[PDB]
Amino acid sequence: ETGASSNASDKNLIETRCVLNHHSTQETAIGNFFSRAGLVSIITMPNTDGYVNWDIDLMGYAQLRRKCELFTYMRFDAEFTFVVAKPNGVLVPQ
Amino acid sequence: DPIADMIDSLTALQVLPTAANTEASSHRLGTGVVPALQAAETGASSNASDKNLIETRCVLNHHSTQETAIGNFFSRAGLVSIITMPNTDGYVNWDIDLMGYAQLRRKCELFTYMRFDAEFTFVVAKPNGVLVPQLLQYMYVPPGAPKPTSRDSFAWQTATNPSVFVKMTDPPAQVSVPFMSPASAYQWFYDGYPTFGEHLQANDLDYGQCPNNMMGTFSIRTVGTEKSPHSITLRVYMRIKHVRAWIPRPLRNQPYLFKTNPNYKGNDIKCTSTSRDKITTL
Amino acid sequence: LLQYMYVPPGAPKPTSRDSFAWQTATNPSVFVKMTDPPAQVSVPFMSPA
Amino acid sequence: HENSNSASEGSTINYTTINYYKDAYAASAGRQDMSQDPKKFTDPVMDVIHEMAPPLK
Amino acid sequence: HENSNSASEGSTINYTTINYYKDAYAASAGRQDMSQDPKKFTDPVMDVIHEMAPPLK
Amino acid sequence: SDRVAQLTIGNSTITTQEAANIVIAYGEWPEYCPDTDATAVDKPTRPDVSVNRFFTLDTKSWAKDSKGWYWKFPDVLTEVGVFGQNAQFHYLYRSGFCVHVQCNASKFHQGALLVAVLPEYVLGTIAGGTGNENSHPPYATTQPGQVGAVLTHPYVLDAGIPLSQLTVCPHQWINLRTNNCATIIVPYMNTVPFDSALNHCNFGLLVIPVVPLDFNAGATSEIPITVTIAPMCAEFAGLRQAVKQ
Amino acid sequence: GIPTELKPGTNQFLTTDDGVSAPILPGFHPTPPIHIPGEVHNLLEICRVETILEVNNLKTNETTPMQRLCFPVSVQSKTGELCAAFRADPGRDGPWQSTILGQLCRYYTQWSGSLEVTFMFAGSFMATGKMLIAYTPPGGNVPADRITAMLGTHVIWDFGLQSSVTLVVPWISNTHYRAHARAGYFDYYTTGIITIWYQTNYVVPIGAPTTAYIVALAAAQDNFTMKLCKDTEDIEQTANIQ
Amino acid sequence: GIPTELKPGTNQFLTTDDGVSAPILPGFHPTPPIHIPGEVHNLLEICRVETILEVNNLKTNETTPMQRLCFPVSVQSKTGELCAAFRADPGRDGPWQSTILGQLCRYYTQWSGSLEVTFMFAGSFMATGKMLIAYTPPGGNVPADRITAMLGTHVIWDFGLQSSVTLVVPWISNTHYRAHARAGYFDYYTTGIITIWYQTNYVVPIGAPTTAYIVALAAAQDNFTMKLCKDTEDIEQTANIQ
Amino acid sequence: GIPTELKPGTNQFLTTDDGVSAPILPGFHPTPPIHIPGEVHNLLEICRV
Amino acid sequence: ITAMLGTHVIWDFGLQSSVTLVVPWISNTHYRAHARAGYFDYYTTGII
Ligand SMILES: CCCCCCCCCCCCC/C=C/[C@H](O)[C@H](N)CO
Ligand SMILES: CCCCCCCCCCCCC/C=C/[C@H](O)[C@H](N)CO
Repeated sequence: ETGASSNASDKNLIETRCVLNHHSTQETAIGNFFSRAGLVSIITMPNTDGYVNWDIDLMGYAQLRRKCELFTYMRFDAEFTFVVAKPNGVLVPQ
Repeated sequence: DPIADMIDSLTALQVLPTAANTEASSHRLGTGVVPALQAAETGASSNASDKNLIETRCVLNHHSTQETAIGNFFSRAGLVSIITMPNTDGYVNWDIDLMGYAQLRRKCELFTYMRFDAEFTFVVAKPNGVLVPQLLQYMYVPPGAPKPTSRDSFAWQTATNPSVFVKMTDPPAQVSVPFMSPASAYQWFYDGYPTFGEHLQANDLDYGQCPNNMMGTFSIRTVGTEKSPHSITLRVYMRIKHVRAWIPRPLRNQPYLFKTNPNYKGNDIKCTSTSRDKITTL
Repeated sequence: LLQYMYVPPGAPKPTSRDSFAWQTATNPSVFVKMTDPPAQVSVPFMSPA
Repeated sequence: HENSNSASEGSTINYTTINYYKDAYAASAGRQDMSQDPKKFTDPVMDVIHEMAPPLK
Repeated sequence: HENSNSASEGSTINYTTINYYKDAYAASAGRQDMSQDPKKFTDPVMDVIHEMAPPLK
Repeated sequence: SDRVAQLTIGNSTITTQEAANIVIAYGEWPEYCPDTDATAVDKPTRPDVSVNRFFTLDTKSWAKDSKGWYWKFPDVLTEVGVFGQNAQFHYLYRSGFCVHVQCNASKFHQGALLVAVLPEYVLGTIAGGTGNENSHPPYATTQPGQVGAVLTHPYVLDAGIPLSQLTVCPHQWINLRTNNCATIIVPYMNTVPFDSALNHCNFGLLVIPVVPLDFNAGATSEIPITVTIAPMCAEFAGLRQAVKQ
Repeated sequence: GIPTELKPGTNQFLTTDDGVSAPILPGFHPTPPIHIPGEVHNLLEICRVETILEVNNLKTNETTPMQRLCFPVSVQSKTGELCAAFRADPGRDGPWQSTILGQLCRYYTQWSGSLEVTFMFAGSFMATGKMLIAYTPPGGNVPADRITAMLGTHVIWDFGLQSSVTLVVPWISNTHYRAHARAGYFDYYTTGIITIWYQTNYVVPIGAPTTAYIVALAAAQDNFTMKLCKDTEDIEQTANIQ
Repeated sequence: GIPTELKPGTNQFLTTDDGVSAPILPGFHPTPPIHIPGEVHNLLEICRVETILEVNNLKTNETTPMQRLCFPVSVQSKTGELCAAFRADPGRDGPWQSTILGQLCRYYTQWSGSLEVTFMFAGSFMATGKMLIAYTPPGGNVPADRITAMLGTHVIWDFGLQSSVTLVVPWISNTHYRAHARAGYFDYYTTGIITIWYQTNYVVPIGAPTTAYIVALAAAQDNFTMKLCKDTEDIEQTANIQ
Repeated sequence: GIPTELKPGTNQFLTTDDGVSAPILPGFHPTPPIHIPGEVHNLLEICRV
Repeated sequence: ITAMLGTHVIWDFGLQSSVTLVVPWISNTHYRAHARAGYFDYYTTGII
């Protein structure tokens, strides 16, 4: 009821041995959790006059949206990659 | 202390960059000293040398032992997979099992345990070897992650899964893969069952299957929403780097039949040697 | 796409286009395209003498 | 400075390695260590056998 | 010398960064800092609770 | 005078007067798990006398056309003594072994046995003969208990690997003109510090007659082979109710 | 210029590759940061926070899902009955899905370390009782009776002025890390079974209700780690958002 | 940017090339290594281990292949007969194929160094005898009689309490390394012929059997090396695995 | 990565160009040289005969 | 297989024609009276 988590450990509940463990905590740091490129937009030019104006809203795909909404506030730099092809995946000189 | 009974390796390493020199020796006549007579029942190999059996000269040889080190023996890319997209909806989910091609399988099964980093190369073309401008995506799906069900599945958003986008007219893609077993090494031989329970005859497939070697699913697709008219053929090659190996084994003398068991054709047992007619005539 | 393989004396040589010897698990091999630049490799002195 | 995450931390030799990334498993293989202990496969017996003595006297 | 314009000036570790431009936000991510303060989410109480004492006496 | 030997551990003693050396497998003695290699946090139990003692199994009969026998470890001892009770009440186990194989005959008999230890001895089948069936060995074959099983194709060791290079493993010979026993001390070999005793077998012991048994009519034709084994540094952890398999 | 050669891996886009890309705004400077409370640096700070375990995850509870957060305890006629039973696997489907530890485990492939389950009694002041909360290592199913279940790791909980108890689930495994348990070959990675039994009865006087409820909370210990970050399987997207 | 030029060898994939490739998992750390017995660092540690030589590799032995591991010795009527004869080529087809040295030689092109063959007598205690084991350098075929064969390197073996003898095959070659011998031009690289003869008879009393067997074991010496690692010719794959 | 520009002379094969190419055999060591009489280092030694 | 669970010795025939089985003092009391059929089977030593 105090709002605090439990502070009981292994050594106070059972009889333990000595374990010297070297398991790293590097991968669960939030820099490693977020530095992965995920899809934020799919833009198509079938919009038949050869241009699209897309209003930037990156909350349209559920996988990166659920990762970012674990927190309330976030401050970061970004890196955007533009993978372009035909609707069937073929590439042309254009 | 009132209770008195509660008070309470053989060999080492050495750097040998070259093979051993030969010393000069002369004749020897006498009793008691017999270096040529051995005892193979002790389990030890023979310790007799050149200089104790014949008269030798001095040879200073500089033959290097670098190429037979297991780092040089294993750091060669060999084929582990061939994946085809004729599987007619534009994607393949391939369960990662690298024991499907006999040349790299026999090299790795010389040892029982192995711990290494890998390097994977993806050589992609058409089934006749021609290349077209075509965009592809390779995704690694770890065990527990959702695998794609179609070409336009949500799992291709790859927000946390590692993914490579590549073209067919590009050079082949290369990635580095770490050691990712939950144990301390990969084992090619696991004598036992993974789970508890009764072991009936209908569940005999479970014998020999180690989940510490199961690494997940490798998925490929053509990127666009619409169907591609090109057939795909992907060949995967693996180099083994930063390797450690334990417990050498007999090398296999029978042809492989299946990917997960040491089963052999029992009607044609191959002899390890080439036969001849008489023991006295070569 | 082409593949060049060096087969040392004693090694199995390929008998067809889909032979098992093209798995090149220990033999040195080069994969190259025809529209690429020409391939270059370095070869040591490999005589028994 | 790198993450020290390589499959083998030994038998790669002092230095003699090349890397361009922050992960140590991305590095090249380098030249191998030439250490070897053959006597734990050839003479793994409790009482040592001398070469010139009769081995079962 | 760079423009000091990066989203985070902390938790990127000493050095361990690569850049080829005059803007600091163009740099790579580097290896992360392994600092953590778990006790402001687990024990955020005014009077501290010892492990062995009864927590509501 | 190193042909005589005495092995005393626990409340048991083996004496032999016609012996070779003792083989210590890979040059390593069995040990308890150190704190740097351990991962489980609960304190393990070490009974130290009631489990570290010599255990004698059933006895085979060497005939003139015997193929060979194998045993699986520690499957041979999971129903025997206080070791078999600690292996059922606990989830994790770790120990080394001292294997001793006995076979005596007269000075007018001849024959040679190869006694080898092969870790992770995974068995195969004949795949239906023609090679088309994906057959698997039954549970009585992969874990035969303290009785053991017979090899069907000893030339390929029932696994597709030849007998002729089984001596790359820790081994001894029992040559009937030279010695009557073989002794191998095996450490704990696994990719994990502890493992299950009912689900996993660390190594297999193989006893194969390479030179067949021969004698003239009138001599003793009942030549038996006995296996006696001892755990060395047995540890147990993960205590829960008894599970037999 | 300088002689160079291009290697395999040229012109590929690896989504987890960390490099330097060209900036779009020269001379730009961001808004200065102010101090905001509650900064997170590592996901293991969130994993140590206790969140509610859904032990009462029944098929009859799906239309009234607020009842899945508490399970009942009542006056018994026979002795030694079990109240509840669930697996200790945090990444498996079941009661651990409702925790923030069991949700952040789904973003990783392997885990290691000790766990903790806290049970909080929400009955009257006038109610008394004793419970036996046991943790069984792998090897069997749910124990049949109380005398089988107490052979493993257990704690005896007495109701009183301290309304909570902690059952620590210690790391007892063969491997250093555990993948997520699943039906099939991946039952090799199972953790075990947590059961709760009646040590004595739930005793109550006249005028106080004969049924109370227990809330179970779960977190991780300070030796807990995760590795091999991957995609989760809880969110999906079949239809287009907006 | 920096002026560069691309050279030949660009965009090739050489399978034996050693370089740096991009990692897929940032911040990943492996499982820590534990101590496992029996670590190998060099393949020459395995080549010094004695394994069984299949001297009795007859065409009549192919359906009972356990008889290929031992060859007989019996009571003779005439003197000076030969018991067996085989080549000393470890990489050639024949008796050396069944050894782990003759199997690891097949992964390399050239070899150098001295060899050793150990013969172990598996008869009765009451059996006596003397054998002559000779090694002949190249130049001829199998010697016709015993007085021709003893002109080379030989050892006279007396049966007794030590049941084994070692014939060392010394490195006597023109080149520093030998390629594997073969019918054709590659008979330039032949090593020679090992023959075993009766020095005296196999003598036996009444009541002990008149035929015994010898097991031959073979390994390499400490001046043994191999070079030019290549594909082996022992395994094949015509049909698809699984 | 590092900003670069490709110059003329790219993807050409000049037969007299001296450069570094990729080796095919890692860890290979040649046969040691012995002393042979009559070594030539320069073609002007032959021209004086 | 039941009898070897106690104190035992394995005896090999050879040039030494004798072996010794030591029967160690394993008792509850410090002294033993002589065993007999009845109440005095409390003082029994065991079976060889
Ligand atoms: C040629 C360069 C084109 C790339 C321009 C990209 C600039 C846009 C970067 C915005 C960074 C994220 C800002 C917030 C995104 C989300 O949509 C909002 N939170 C909406 O809720
Ligand atoms: C985009 C990157 C895709 C590449 C992902 C590759 C990860 C898989 C690496 C596994 C390393 C070998 C693990 C064991 C392989 C064998 O199949 C097992 N031993 C089966 O017996």
